[PDB]
Amino acid sequence: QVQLQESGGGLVQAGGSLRLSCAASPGISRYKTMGWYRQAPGKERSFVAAITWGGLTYYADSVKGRFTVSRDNAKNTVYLQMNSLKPEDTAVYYCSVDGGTRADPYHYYWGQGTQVTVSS
Repeated sequence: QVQLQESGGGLVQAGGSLRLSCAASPGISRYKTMGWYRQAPGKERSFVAAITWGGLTYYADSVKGRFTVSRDNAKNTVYLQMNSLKPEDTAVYYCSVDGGTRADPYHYYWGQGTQVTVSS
């Protein structure tokens, strides 16, 4: 079976930090880009951060300078270090890998989701 498995969420005061981690099935992530998305109630799922196999990172404008995505290619694991958290960051966070080849999120594999709540 194909599995992505996340952890690290929680409840934290504004200005704090969290670290999300995600472990991927032995073959769906190698040579491929791994990413993080988030979804607040009543909103569509939206991009947060991604890191290519070669190590290039890119971020949503709203988290640039605050979040850092990294990855251990050998362990098939991706991480999201979340600093300077804001109430607007509250959402369910999902790690993701494209099961297709078009960056079309209808084709993505998703983790189960991990709740992040930032109290003001």
